[PDB]
Amino acid sequence: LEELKALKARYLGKKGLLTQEMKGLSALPLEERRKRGQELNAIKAALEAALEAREKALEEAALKEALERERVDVSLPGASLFSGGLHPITLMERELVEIFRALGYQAVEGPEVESEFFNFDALNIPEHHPARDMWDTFWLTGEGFRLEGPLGEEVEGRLLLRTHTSPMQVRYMVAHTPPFRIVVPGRVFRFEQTDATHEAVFHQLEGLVVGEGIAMAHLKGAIYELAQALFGPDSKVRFQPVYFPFVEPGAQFAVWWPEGGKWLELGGAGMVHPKVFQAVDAYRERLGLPPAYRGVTGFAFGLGVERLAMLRYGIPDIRYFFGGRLKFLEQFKGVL
Amino acid sequence: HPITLMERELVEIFRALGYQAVEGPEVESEFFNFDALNIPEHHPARDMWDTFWLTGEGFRLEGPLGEEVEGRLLLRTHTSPMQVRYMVAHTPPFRIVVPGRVFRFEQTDATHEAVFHQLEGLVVGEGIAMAHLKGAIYELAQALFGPDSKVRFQPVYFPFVEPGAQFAVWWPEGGKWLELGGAGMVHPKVFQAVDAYRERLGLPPAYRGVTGFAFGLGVERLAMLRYGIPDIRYFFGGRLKFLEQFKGVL
Amino acid sequence: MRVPFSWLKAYVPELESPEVLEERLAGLGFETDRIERVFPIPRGVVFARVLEAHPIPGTRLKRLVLDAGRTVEVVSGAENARKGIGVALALPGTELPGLGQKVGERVIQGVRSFGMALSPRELGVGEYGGGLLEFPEDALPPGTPLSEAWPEEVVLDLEVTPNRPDALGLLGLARDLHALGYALVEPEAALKAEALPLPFALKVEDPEGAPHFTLGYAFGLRVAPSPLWMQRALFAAGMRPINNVVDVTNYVMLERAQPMHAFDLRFVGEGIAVRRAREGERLKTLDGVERTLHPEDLVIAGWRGEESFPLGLAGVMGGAESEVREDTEAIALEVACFDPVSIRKTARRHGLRTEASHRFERGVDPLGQVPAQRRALSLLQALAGARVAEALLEAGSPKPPEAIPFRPEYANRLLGTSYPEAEQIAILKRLGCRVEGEGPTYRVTPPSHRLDLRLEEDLVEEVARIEGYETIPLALPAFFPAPDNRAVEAPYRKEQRLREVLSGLGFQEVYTYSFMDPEDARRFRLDPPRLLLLNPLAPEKAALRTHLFPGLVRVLKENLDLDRPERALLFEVGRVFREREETHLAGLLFGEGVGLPWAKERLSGYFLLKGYLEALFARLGLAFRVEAEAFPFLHPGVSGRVLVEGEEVGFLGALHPEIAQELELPPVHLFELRLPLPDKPLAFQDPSRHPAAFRDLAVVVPAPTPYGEVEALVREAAGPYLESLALFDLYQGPPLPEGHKSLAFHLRFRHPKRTLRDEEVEEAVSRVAEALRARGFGLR
Amino acid sequence: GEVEALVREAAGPYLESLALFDLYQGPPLPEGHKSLAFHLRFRHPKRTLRDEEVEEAVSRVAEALRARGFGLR
RNA sequence: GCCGAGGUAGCUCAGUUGGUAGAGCAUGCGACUGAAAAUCGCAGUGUCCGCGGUUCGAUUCCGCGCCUCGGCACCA
Ligand SMILES: Nc1ncnc2c1ncn2[C@@H]1O[C@H](COP(=O)(O)OC[C@@H](N)Cc2ccccc2)[C@@H](O)[C@H]1O
Ligand SMILES: Nc1ncnc2c1ncn2[C@@H]1O[C@H](COP(=O)(O)OC[C@@H](N)Cc2ccccc2)[C@@H](O)[C@H]1O
Ligand SMILES: [Mg+2]
Repeated sequence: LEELKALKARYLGKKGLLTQEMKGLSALPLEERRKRGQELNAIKAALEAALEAREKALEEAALKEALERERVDVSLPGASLFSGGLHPITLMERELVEIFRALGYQAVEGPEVESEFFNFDALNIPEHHPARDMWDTFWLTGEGFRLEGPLGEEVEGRLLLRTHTSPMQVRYMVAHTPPFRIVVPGRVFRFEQTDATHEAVFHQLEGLVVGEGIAMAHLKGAIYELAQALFGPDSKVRFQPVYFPFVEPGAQFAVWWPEGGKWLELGGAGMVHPKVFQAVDAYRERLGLPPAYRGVTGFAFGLGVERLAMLRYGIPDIRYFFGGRLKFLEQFKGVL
Repeated sequence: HPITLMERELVEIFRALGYQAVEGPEVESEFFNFDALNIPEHHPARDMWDTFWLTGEGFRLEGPLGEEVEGRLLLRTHTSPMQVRYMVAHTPPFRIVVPGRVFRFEQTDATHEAVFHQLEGLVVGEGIAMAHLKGAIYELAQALFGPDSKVRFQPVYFPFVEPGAQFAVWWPEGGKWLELGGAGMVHPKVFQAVDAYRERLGLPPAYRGVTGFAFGLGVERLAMLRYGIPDIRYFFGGRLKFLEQFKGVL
Repeated sequence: MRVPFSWLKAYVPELESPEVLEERLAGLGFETDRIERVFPIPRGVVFARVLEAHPIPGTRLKRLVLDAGRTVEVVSGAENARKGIGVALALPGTELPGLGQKVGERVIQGVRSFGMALSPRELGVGEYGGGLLEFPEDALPPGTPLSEAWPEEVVLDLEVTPNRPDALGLLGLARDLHALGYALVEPEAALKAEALPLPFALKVEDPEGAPHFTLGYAFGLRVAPSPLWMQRALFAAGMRPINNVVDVTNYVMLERAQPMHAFDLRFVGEGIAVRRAREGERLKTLDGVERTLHPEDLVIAGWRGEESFPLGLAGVMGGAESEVREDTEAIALEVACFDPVSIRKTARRHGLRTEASHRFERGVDPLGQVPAQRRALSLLQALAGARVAEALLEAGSPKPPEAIPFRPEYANRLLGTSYPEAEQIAILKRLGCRVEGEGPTYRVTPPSHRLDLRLEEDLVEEVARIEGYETIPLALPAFFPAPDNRAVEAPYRKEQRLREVLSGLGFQEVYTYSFMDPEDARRFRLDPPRLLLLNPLAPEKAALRTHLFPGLVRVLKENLDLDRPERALLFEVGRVFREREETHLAGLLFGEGVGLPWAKERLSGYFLLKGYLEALFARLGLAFRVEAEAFPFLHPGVSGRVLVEGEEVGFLGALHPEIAQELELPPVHLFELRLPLPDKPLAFQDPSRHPAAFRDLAVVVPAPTPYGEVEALVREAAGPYLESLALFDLYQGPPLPEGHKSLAFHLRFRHPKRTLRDEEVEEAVSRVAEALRARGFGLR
Repeated sequence: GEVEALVREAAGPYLESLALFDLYQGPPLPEGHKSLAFHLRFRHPKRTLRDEEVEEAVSRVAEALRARGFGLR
């Protein structure tokens, strides 16, 4: 109600003012005894009593309605905004990448639809290749499709779906020059019947460290670091010889899982093979770029994401990731 | 907040070099902020920082090993005390960067605050050289201003680093040398104060046969130059019209 | 420190240019804040010789007759204007920097003043303007242009770090430029002493304050103004010439960073006594300032018979009375090393900062006194034609610096350099060290003046710098970190993710001064701060914050006042103080709410926030629920605590109305948890592929009951096979008792291996109705 | 989309915000029509602004709103 | 720890032959709308830093201590 009880400031102001500052002000100071004090008084006797009274009056009138009215069952469900989440494959990948990032590795990705040149040939896996059977290639057919190589040039060859991310080794090298450390995550496709620990579409993680002075000791150090970061100080790695046409001193590695007392076989590894360096530089000439991998050496490694994820998040079956079940996914909302 | 966007990027930059990101307390003891850092009383060199002294009974400040640390309470005038704390806690080799808000007593202006953020970098280990300190900054430089960047080291003094230095990074896209922070090889007496403190806590010495470098930079100033904020008093200002500007720096 | 290029170039003859010197001093450890040309003196100013100074009757002015080649007169009110001195005569038609309008013939109190005799301010050589410059009467031939004997100078402004008090003296600074290979020229104080007794005695009573105290004796003095080179030099360094004696003291001081002071013997009495001021004693220093003395002040006193009086505030500033003037013939020269702390204390106790105290605080050569005495005594003999005595008066025997074990192998190890041993030893020797070694670890003993060289690391620094930090190569260390360092950065990545996640939903981050206004303790109804300040920037910033919202809210008011945000969802992560420093997360909602820019239907307030928050921990996969709790700063009607994973950690509600009213603010909501948030380890759990038997069921409950207790009970007895739950509606209407409400839940059961029969669900839906009764609730 | 695009456009540089606080397709309006009520907001960098300036703008917005083919309740 | 200047309505701020404690957006009921806006009267949240004075509503003399600044002395 005071809204007016306020405006009354001029209702009492000007009006009352029509007594002093409105009745000969060029002589008012020569009249000061009583009359001026009449207002000096009322001007104070009113402003304080009035203006404040009405205030505190409502200051305890409005603030009173609320205190009483507003009563909520706080513990009552509230607005239902949505709450996102990230796929388990990503949670893992991210952590793997953050793990290698700390070692100085760069994270770059490549295409899923490759050419027989980058997936096999440049990797030393010629035709009818006996060793070309660990991957069960998905062949493609498509006219009007423009696959493009490293230097944005149109790359030719029989199109297909990369059977591993290793082709990013060949691509990234014709593009950049050493020294460098790269890890290239990615979805790969193979032709094999699926089961509890197998898929036809899964993810790997390449690691390529080229440079003069690079040794297998360095390859072993990386895995030793991958191991620690993933299973703590009480972890350890195991390297055993194995074959890949693109790494001569080849190896397969396993990390020791303390909290489970079991050796897990993570991926392949080894020192980059002489002919991959040859295929790279060789490809560069074709593109008029000077050779760069002539005086260097380097190591590569590639691991199965899902399998690490599985063991890492406890998912019993590998066919869950690409399943699509919201009841499955939502489970990981919070892995950081 | 812009301070965070920056900090994050700085941390991601050093993370890639193998550095660990740990934080320390804002309310320190005169022991970790000055003494263990070689800045005794009436210290002529104890005047680059204008200490904020505190007063509080019932307040429980706690040192590294969760023990109750004694001494005259205050607000850390730099993050460097995290150098002393982290060393009595862990053992070398290691690489650490410890971001954090620091407080100083100085009139504010366009490029000054009383409350601002720094970023420590401590790399202890046998075989560590100043060449390694210079390499880090050279990397900090690149990541921040591209291949055409370069660093500049000039002698300067700090009681806690003997071969001391101040460094600047070359900003191509602006053709100007920016003075980022201090640096240098950890001083012999800091290693001494650390191990010395450990005994007191019954831990074996660990920094006897090692050497190491530290560096500390001003976040805001880097931020400012990095995001173009003309005045440093904007960060802690509170203006939503200012903040919202950075919604999207990634 | 002002460094007059040419003054330096006198010790370091071959310096390239002011530019190069700055480049050089840069690499040496000193950066120049600025560089500047200083003595532009027009051709119009000449040297003149005051033949006679005639007082203009009736005035306070003087008619000066000057030999300015030809004879001229000039009027001047300068007290110091007298016969027999030289002056800087600005001829009519001269453009002066210091007073810009063109000088000319002007009649004053009856005399055709031919131009005017300048003063320090008027010539632009100093800020002083209370007298004319006073040149040696025979300085130059009357009439020669002044510049011809006072060339434009260049002054560098050098930052001299505390570890280089030897550098507060150009001869010291010079010694560094020398090590870079620059020829060094030390002045050779050429004394012609006389073996005779000193008319006074020394009696150091506080050897603790005056570790080393020497007095000199120069007599038969002829006090007069300094030659131009001296006056020019002092001015470029920021100081104003005063005469013969006094000037040489200041000159030397700047040269070798050794403050000294000539006491007039007329006042010295029997001898000089270095003691502490007698709590009470008064002293009127040079600045004209009459002061009282704190019994802790180290005084330079004199005694007469059984008397004792102060003559100067030791190490800080001399006394006004005994200063040398024109009528003085003999002095007692003070050249000592005073306790750095004593000076520091005293200097500040009296709010004084002199070139003297500044150096005595930072540090003086513990053994550079005597060489200094000769330099001064020599000069006095050459400019004041003094007759210097042969013996000094020493008090204290400082011990030369000790040896430092120096291995050039380690220097190169610690630097990552491979400087040949030879270059190292060479350098060290140029900086004045004594390298008494055979190899591999030498015995390097530094110069008395290097206070910053005690350790072998100190020495290695000397190589890096003299060799050039730019010569230390780049590198990158490679190693496996010690095990107790693994994962040390979890705490960090955790909180960071947090922020990042918040910034996700829609919260705008905000940083707020750690400071707190003691008043807000009452203004927001909180407990007073435990940690306060002994030096607050302002009482408003007197204490250390105990909560994050007082600030979050304030930044709101401040927003709505500069701009009027129609709405705002904010958050802040910061350190709070109270018993223990602890990290907190704070939020704040306010405004219309979330809805459609048009359609009035808005979604907001308390439940909007609890909305986001539930959505939040949802993302983090953490248990969250609120349970009404009284919080002195929240509407009693809307106020509870927050429960993360079961453990309480903060609160969520609306700001207390009474408060909003004071800060003249609308309604507002907030919360403030404590970090780090609980950590729930994840346990994967295969979800059954068998259909979930689900059924609805309302529960008539009394209006006062909280939805929290209801659900807690339903879910509880709802059985294990219970998948979901949910509250699809709350009804407080007609077909229900008085003060009651019904909660309709959408339950859902499910079995892992096989489907379930309704006979099982009932045996459960029932178990829920039974406890719903045993307690005291209905079931519509 | 077209409405706002036009309003903001001619709304002048000094225009800070804009906003659509309500869309009305009702009675006091022609057939097959609707009104869009915008909450504009202008602002000057160095000093305050006089309503004589805003009008010279609020108007420029009404003129193009007509040259085009829209009304202005 | 010295000279000298400012510190007044959700905000930006001039000011002083004083009736103006206010002007410029902005803000509070009737009533023009469904809901607003450009509108006409009707009005002032204002301790014109805080403790104390100052005329008939005080900002200003005037007292000391406080938020702000230049210079100064240090040196971030
Ligand atoms: N169907 C599937 N489902 C899940 N993970 C699978 C998989 N097929 C393969 N993997 C994972 O993929 C990893 C590597 O694939 P593999 O074909 O064995 O080697 C592939 C090479 N491209 C890796 C390599 C790179 C560089 C140097 C040496 C080796 C395996 O260790 C395995 O854990
Ligand atoms: N008021 C302020 N506002 C913004 N940035 C500031 C600041 N005060 C200082 N800084 C920044 O803080 C940086 C370092 O602080 P400063 O006090 O100069 O050295 C501080 C040492 N703690 C750093 C150091 C660590 C390890 C080895 C050597 C040095 C500066 O380079 C500057 O850019
Ligand atoms: Mg040194």
